[PDB]
Amino acid sequence: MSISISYSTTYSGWTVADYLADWSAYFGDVNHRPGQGVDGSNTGGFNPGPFDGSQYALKSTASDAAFIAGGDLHYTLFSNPSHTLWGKLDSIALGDTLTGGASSGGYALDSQEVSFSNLGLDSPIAQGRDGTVHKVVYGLMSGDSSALQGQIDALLKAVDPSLSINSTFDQLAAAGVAHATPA
Repeated sequence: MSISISYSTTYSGWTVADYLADWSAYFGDVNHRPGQGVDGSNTGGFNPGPFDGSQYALKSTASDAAFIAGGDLHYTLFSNPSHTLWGKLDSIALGDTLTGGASSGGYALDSQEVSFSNLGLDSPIAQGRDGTVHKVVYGLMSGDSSALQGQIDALLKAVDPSLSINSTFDQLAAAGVAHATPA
């Protein structure tokens, strides 16, 4: 299946790149200092966990910003290659007000701003922190969405070569790859 994007109508006239830069700044680490993948309130984590899940969720330590990575994800912890997030990445949901968990039937964003589905990413454990899945998700807590964008831009062009991360959400809806959600 082709990339599918949901967006709050608030972002209709914004480019994907613009929104991602804004959300990155909201998450609060645009100087790329290394974090350890856990928020200060243990609001996120793996579902079902403890170190593997169909979801990996993380809240910012600087703001209410949060994301949920969806697929079939694995964290190596101290096992070689250490501190690697690998496996299948199907989706990224961005917004704020992270809630839920294993006990709640999954993580959710009370304010889901934008989501990217059918990303079709798979990284094996052997690639360690060089894996695309690791780089894409690590970028979302480390202020650098370039790996996610390489993947979104590539997926958009696979559908239509006139699309890019510089397309507005409304332009992507007109091209059949995005749909608006309530503000």
